Amino acid sequence: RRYQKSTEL
Amino acid sequence: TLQKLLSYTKPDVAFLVAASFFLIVAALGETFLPYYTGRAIDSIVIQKSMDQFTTAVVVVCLLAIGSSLAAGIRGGIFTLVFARLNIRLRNCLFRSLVSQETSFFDENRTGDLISRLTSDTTMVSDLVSQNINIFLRNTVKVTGVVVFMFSLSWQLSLVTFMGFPIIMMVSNIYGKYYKRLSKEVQSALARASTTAEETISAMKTVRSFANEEEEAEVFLRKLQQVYKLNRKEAAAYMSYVWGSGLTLLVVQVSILYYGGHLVISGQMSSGNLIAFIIYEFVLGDCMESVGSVYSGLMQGVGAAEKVFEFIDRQPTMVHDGSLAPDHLEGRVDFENVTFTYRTRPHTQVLQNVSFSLSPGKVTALVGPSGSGKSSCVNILENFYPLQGGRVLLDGKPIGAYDHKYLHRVISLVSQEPVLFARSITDNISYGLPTVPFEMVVEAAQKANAHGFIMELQDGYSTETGEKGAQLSGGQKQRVAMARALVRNPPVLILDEATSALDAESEYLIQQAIHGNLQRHTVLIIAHRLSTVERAHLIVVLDKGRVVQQGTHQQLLAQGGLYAKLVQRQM
Amino acid sequence: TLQKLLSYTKPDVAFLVAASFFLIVAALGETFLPYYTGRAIDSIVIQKSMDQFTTAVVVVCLLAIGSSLAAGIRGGIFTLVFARLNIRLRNCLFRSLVSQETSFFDENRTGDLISRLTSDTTMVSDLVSQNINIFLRNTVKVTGVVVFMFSLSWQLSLVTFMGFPIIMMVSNIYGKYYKRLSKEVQSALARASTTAEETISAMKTVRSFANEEEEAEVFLRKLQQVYKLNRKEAAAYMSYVWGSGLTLLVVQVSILYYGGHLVISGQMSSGNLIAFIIYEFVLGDCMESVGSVYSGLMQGVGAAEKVFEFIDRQPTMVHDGSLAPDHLEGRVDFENVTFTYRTRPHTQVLQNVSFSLSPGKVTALVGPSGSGKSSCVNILENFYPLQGGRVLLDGKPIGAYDHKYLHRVISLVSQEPVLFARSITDNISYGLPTVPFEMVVEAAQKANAHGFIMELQDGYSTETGEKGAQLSGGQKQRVAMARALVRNPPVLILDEATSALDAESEYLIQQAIHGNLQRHTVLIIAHRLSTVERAHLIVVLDKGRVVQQGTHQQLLAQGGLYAKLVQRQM
Ligand SMILES: CC(C)CCC[C@@H](C)[C@H]1CC[C@H]2[C@@H]3CC=C4C[C@@H](OC(=O)CCC(=O)O)CC[C@]4(C)[C@H]3CC[C@]12C
Ligand SMILES: CC(C)CCC[C@@H](C)[C@H]1CC[C@H]2[C@@H]3CC=C4C[C@@H](OC(=O)CCC(=O)O)CC[C@]4(C)[C@H]3CC[C@]12C
Ligand SMILES: CC(C)CCC[C@@H](C)[C@H]1CC[C@H]2[C@@H]3CC=C4C[C@@H](OC(=O)CCC(=O)O)CC[C@]4(C)[C@H]3CC[C@]12C
Repeated sequence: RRYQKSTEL
Repeated sequence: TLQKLLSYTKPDVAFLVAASFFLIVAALGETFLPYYTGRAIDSIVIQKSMDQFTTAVVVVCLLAIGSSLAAGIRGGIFTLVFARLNIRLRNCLFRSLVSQETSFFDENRTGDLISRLTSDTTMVSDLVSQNINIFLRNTVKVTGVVVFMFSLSWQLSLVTFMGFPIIMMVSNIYGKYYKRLSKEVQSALARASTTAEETISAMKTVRSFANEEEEAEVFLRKLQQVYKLNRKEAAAYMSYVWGSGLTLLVVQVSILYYGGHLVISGQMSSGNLIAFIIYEFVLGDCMESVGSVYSGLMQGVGAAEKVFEFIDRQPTMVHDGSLAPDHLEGRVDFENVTFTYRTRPHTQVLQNVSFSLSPGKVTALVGPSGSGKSSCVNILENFYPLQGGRVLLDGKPIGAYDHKYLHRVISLVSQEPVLFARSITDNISYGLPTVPFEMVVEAAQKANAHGFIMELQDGYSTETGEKGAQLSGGQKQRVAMARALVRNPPVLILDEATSALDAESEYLIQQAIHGNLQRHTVLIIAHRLSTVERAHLIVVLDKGRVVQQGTHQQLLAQGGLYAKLVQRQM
Repeated sequence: TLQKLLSYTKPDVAFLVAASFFLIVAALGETFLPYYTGRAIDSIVIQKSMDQFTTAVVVVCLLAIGSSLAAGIRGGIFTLVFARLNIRLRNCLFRSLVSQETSFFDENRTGDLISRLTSDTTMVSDLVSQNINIFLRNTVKVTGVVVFMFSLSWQLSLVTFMGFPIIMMVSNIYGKYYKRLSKEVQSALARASTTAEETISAMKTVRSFANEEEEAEVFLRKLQQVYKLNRKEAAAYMSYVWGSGLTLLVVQVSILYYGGHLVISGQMSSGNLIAFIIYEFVLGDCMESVGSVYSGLMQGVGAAEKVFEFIDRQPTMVHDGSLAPDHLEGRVDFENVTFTYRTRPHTQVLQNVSFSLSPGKVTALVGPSGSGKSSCVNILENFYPLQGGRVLLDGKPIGAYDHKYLHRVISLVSQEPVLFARSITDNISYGLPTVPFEMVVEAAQKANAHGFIMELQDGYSTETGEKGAQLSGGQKQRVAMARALVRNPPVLILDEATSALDAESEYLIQQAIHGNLQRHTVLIIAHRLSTVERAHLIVVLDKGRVVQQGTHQQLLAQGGLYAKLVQRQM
């Protein structure tokens, strides 16, 4: 289970 | 409010509207893709002809190419406006921030301020650039999807829309249960660690009594309590994932069964069902995405308001006074002044003090080391307003002259003279620009710092590397006193610390030239009484009340709290 | 070195093997079921009959139910093992930490150890609880799915294996370019911000020179230099997303078109292509997951090798001492002992000093008032070894006594006494088993503390709340020496701090009546020289060297540094 999503724009 | 945030994007609206336009285009492309995809699939299963040529090419070209290009240029100009927002906002905050009274700096901590600056600028720039962006993206996407659901099958859309909220409700219920229990676990572990930290903190006192293994024992007891707590939330996670899995299973299979009934009963073509379930999966994706990012957005907007409270805080006193004569006589006078700190108005650190300053002589003043001693230094630099009295220069108070001209005419040295991460030739005239090399080296030779200037690895124009950690006390003393003298002010103020590592050399220098030959009323606040023997006019006060004035032989004519201190300190 | 981590997972093998088994069966269900989903669609294209739904449900029920069941079991078991391993590591590390010598805590920090006792232990539990889990899950899943797609159609398998490396290569190289650019932007941002940080951190001087406008100028100059580069960064990001979307597009549509041609070629049923595209889909999901986890896994294993830096670390001081008589007399002596700190052996604080202490009498000592003569108290409390000479007790060296018995016999007070977040009677009856409460009452009488404790919120059973920040230091020293008196120590250590701002009658009663009227051989250090009157054996030192002894009446003759310091008090 991941905590937070990746960074994207 | 957020109207300030509204106003701080006004020169950016062209990029904003172009961004939103291209965003909406990429949205329409991404939502138009799957229905044509399903038409192509219903071709490839039912009518295995060369309409698949046509449907495949219209699937790829306009849809995929336009969506990709729109998304790309969208993200690009969003990064542009991110950069521009961060620049303008950081510049305006810092421009506003330095223009405040010193009391603001005494009240607030410093590292808090820079953390506020950097972190919150990046936070609000991320807020405008990323979160709002993808939020609008996903909302217009999901509205397009539900539009296609009401167009395709009102039956199927009604089924999935009575389904999905049940999933959302039970998942939220059991997830809140789960998260609450894990937070309790975290709290208990934090409690036990706080106990252990309090033990290890002053632990030599514990070693005085040899209690250590008992601290291990009570630590183990707390951890056993943690263990017995933890088993329950383990079972909770078990039940939560059980329920979520079984629910998604049963709703999905009901979808597939009823859709099969509809398609074999001859209601809609198969590709409609294909596109339908495709749209269900993309809907679930977008819903999970927005539910993820909403909380981060809320954190950002909560973080946003910490900036604007200081963006436009009104300073108290402005440097409205403006006067700059060509020269002066250097006549300074005190007049029944009763300053107190604004931060704690109970006390009285000053009370009704009056004395003039002789043009040319060296005025001296030493306190009893407990009362007001380092306060007139704050008066003479306009760093505060004053409660009683009024201090004038040449008849005119400090609110008459120009502020920059005031700093031009009077220098200042502290006791802990901080420097900057710059070169020496930089740091020698930190204030004054347009300086020549020869005046600087001449003053440095007058400073008697010139010795340890030249012997360095780069000598004159070396740099204060590793944040200036390559000097010592007397070094930076001589440096700062040079930094005073390079302006050549008509009035100097000198008060140094208690260490005074100069082995009587600099004092011989000033009482050789810079105490007599330099016609400046150089007021001296002195510690360690190393100069009270050699002065021109000496006073001493406690909190406003003077007990002795005159030359130091009048101080010898009445040694009351004068001779008692100097006989004490050898 | 990683076998150390094995060396603590050892008592957990049963939970481990059960977890691995259930993980395995969950993964097997997950990698099976979409092939049979394709079989169901193979029925929906051809054998649309009673055999369809039978096969469909008997697949999906068993498959999805077993999957979610095993996944739940696996999650619960890994939750349990996370809790157990975290507990064991925390207990063992904190236990081994406290038995280290005092010089460790002298050299090492404090908050670093608190980080090492909470955060990285949490991290190393997260390693074996999460990262190994999802890594093993996804690798066995990707092996299973690549086996299936290699089994179905080696042609389209070769297509995928010619395609995916191209995507991965171009994405990696363009993302590397991108990330290098963005990190350049961030580093330039920090480099620009630290200048303004330096200004705002010590702004008194620049306000004393009024150059803040120039600071804003050079600031925005730096920031303009930044955003010029940020333009290029954003353009590169645009090219990245363009290329990624375009390439994934063209490879996907090539797969689909070749699959359609091969379906009409007739050797491949539709369900084969169905399985191929779905399985390709999860593969991409699994590749995403492993690419996400690997970096955090490396982070965790990096953080892991800090707890074993100390959890097996040898103590430097033996504690074999065992002497514990029923009672003792207390002629503590010295033998020309010398001492320096273990940090720097050249910095000496003690050189060749000896003196006895007569039991049952009051004996004070003040050295040169510059040396940290509390080092003598430190060598009393056996906090360090000694270099030269020896220190004994009643003929026996202080080591050979039992450690707990030693700390039971001789008490101590510090200068700033500290306390815990326990009740005051617990804070008093601290290092000793549940001695009755009336002795605490007697101490509060003898400490003269029985009064002011009645003016608390409860009295005796009250607790020093608010993290212990509600009492003045005078009563802190009072309750501290009260903590000594309940031990009934035969020999005592007392050193009043510099303030001594209490009622001060307790000090003369300490010199005369409190302990001086009983069998309490007390050693005294003091700053307030009101104690130099009431004394028996005054010894004075300098830099760890004895100069005088005897009564202060003899020191009236040898007033050198004595009478010099008597008048230095006034
Ligand atoms: C079980 C969860 C909480 C953890 C397992 C790992 C998960 C990160 C994900 C990865 C992909 C997910 C799967 C994506 C595919 C779907 C198919 C779905 O099958 C249903 O019949 C829907 C119709 C169909 O897909 O045919 C059941 C859930 C499942 C296996 C999902 C279950 C959870 C999975 C395995
Ligand atoms: C986080 C996002 C990426 C979702 C993660 C899971 C997906 C990677 C997987 C899991 C289940 C998959 C879906 C299972 C159902 C199928 C139906 C399938 O329709 C059939 O292929 C039509 C027949 C044909 O194409 O000829 C299209 C792909 C799709 C949506 C799959 C697309 C990829 C999905 C969503
Ligand atoms: C709107 C974008 C900029 C951000 C939204 C999140 C994206 C990272 C994800 C979410 C859903 C994804 C899409 C889901 C549908 C697929 C269809 C897929 O079609 C494939 O080419 C095979 C089918 C075909 O040949 O058309 C192409 C990628 C795409 C658009 C995915 C591209 C990446 C998307 C948009």
